[PDB]
Amino acid sequence: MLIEIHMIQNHSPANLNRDDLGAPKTCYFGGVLRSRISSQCIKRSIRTSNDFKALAPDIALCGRMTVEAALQVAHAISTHIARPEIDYFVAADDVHIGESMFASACFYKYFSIDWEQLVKNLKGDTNLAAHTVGAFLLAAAKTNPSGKQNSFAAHNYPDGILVEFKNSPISYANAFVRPVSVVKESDLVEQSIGQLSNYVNDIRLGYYDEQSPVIGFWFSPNNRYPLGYKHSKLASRNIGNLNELVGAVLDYIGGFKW
Amino acid sequence: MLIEIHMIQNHSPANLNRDDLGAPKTCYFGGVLRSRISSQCIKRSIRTSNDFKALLGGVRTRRLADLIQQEAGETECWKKAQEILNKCGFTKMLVFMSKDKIKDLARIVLDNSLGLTEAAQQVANVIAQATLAPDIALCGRMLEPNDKDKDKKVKWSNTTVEAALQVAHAISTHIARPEIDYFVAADDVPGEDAGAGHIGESMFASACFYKYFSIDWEQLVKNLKGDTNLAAHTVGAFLLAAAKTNPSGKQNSFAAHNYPDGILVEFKNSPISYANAFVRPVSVVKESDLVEQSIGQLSNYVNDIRLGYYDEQSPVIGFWFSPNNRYPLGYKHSKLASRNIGNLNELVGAVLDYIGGFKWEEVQKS
Amino acid sequence: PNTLFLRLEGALQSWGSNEAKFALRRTADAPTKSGVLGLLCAAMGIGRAEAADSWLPKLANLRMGVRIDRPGIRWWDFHTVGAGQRMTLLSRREYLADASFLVALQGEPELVAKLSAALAKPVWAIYLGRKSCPPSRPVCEHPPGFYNTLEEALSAVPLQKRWHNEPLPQILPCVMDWIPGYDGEHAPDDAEIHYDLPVSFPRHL
RNA sequence: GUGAACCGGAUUGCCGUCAGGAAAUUAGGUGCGCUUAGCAGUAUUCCCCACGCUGUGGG
Repeated sequence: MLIEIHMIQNHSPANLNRDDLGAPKTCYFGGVLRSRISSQCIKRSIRTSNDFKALAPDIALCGRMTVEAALQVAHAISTHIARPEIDYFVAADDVHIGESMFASACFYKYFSIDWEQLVKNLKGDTNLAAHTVGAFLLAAAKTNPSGKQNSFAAHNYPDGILVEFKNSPISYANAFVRPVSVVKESDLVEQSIGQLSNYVNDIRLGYYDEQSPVIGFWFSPNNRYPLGYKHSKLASRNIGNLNELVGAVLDYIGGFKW
Repeated sequence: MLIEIHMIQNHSPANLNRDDLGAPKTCYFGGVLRSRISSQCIKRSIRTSNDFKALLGGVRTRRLADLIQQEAGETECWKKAQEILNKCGFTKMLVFMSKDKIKDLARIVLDNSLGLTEAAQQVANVIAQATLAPDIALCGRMLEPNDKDKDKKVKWSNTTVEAALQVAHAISTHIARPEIDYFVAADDVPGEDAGAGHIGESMFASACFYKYFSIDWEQLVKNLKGDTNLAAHTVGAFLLAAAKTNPSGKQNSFAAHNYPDGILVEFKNSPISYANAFVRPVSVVKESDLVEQSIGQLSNYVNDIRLGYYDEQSPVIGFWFSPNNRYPLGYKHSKLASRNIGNLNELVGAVLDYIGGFKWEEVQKS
Repeated sequence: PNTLFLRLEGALQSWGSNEAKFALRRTADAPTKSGVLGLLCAAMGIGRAEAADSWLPKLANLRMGVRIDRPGIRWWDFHTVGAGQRMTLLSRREYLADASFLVALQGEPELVAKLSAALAKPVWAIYLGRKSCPPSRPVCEHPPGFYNTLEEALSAVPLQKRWHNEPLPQILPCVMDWIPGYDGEHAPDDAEIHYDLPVSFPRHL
């Protein structure tokens, strides 16, 4: 089976990843410039952390040197236009001007784990696989990339975690095909969830038949920026707790708990 | 465990940090312009504060030669001493180490009649071993020598010190409103004078700043070795200084010595910030003011985070400090904090008691 | 049904070229048959050692047809390897940004139908050349049909835009394999060779 | 399982010292809101119910 996880976030003025020349890395999509984060940072930010460490466990998830790992991750992107800035600093003597660059943007995270692959890689063990599923969920939710923390303490928590069980692996990058601007009645985050929710609002009416529908468990911080900002039932259940979300996922698939 | 400190402060028209062209620093958050004060400015103002003076035992500078020269009656420690200096591998780069070590060990090694390489290596080991200071533990250190123009025989040891404090750039809770001041300079004696006048342009702004501090207790304790009373004293003095110190910018022209109207202290196991509550700029309405609206938005964000991520195996508590209980966070019904205080000394006391059996007077001895 | 239609769409994708022997990895301007066949081998659930045994030639014998809806952008990334561990290795990886492709494979009807059925639910994961490029549009979005020529099969599929406005390219890039035709008929002046013929999972011709 | 899988550009930084926008000014000269009426000497009081061929009771 496929367990798709999606994530929308906003970040403070910082430099979470810079290139060889000292600039925040960029990309191209939606016809405009987009600030970026690598996948090889977000992986190994999830990994080798003191939080993730909770038949060799986690090696089935993350292989090393025909292991056939069952953890797949997408690439980060922006949800609007990028804006670079330059900081001018001097050094005192207590007894020359440089330049440092920073930007603020909205980014995305994706996770997907193959349950059958995880169980088979455990020599038939399924309870250990379920425990690994819970551990990965908790660690990914409770970790951030290790960027310039001591100067730019950018530690915003994710503003959305969406869980699906589609038959085919598909990412929702086609929501922000247009830049997301600001109006007097809204901010970035409230516009970000709505247009991603617009993608779920479409498609389902003119795509895969209801004979084999797709369910999901939604997670949001205290039901703010609600997935489906209306009375629509696009989400089977909206959850405001991480442990409750893990328990719901465990109940649906394997049947288990925490 | 990890100590967190949040602040909500309002400032009078001032220019505390400025860029190359002479304008207050600005940034972009949420698609709207915001004022900012740099983190380096805050760190420097805290480091040289009157409340941090008892724990100021380190120097970062490039005049290492003039320090040894002052610790000698013989005037023959100037040159070649600057060559012991100019060979450990130093282009007049700024060096950081404990002050108490240089004025003894550099004098005891430099003044002896020995070889250049041996003395240089001894001083290099002295510098790489001089980490015993609170500011070095807080603001960290990296020291790299120049391998292109260094002695091929000398060798450097580990000199990387991990910092134990993270300070975020001050970010205004609302939109940025820059201003321009037109000034003239007068001549005392009357006469023909100039023409249209030497009109200058000074830029300034006023904003409500959301400040965000974080002190990691375990790393600071490890950095200060087995001693823990010294670490507790450092934490208490640092909190006091942060509460009662301001950047020393254009202060002789703008005496913006305001103190924060709200402090929230939370003890967490993972870094948490509340800067996303201001992605929507604050607009002033005829009821309430900027500070109260900012505190209300902060309370909304904190209770949202709490009713979001929560764990039973690791509970957290907080104290909300407003002077004499004038600005409540959980104003309607919510008791997000547990031991609300209207005093800052009692805030230090509660923090120290949560840390351990530390009383302030007990730790004011190291 | 003679051909099945597949879509390769996402934020990024990669189709490596023969110019990858060092830390600098490069790509091509169009998908190669080797990558498509590897995707299919993943789709039907065959390992890297079983594909070489009487499984790849059947897929290679089918005709090649690919349509490019829009051009892409190559982008250089400063990937670093082995930092803080032992084996700091440095490398550069290039990616194609804002591009999409349509996959067409003409031949036997049974093989095409089986490929579409396995594409409805691949046994393993499916991606865009690299694990760090997930698909954006469904691969089985476009059901198979009956056609005579590859050009008609590729031009029958319409072009879908993203919003009401936006400029469109006036050239629709399409790529096909060179049909031998009658016995003989040496290759023309404008004949191109790619080192992308899968023989094993590496060996290419 | 795709010229692919296993993959962190990382650590180090006060823009600081100085400044009167100042000297001089009437918004003044012109205008009707005017013609009109019992809270009272009546000829069905808007609806409902009971008792008679007008007297009680409710809105």
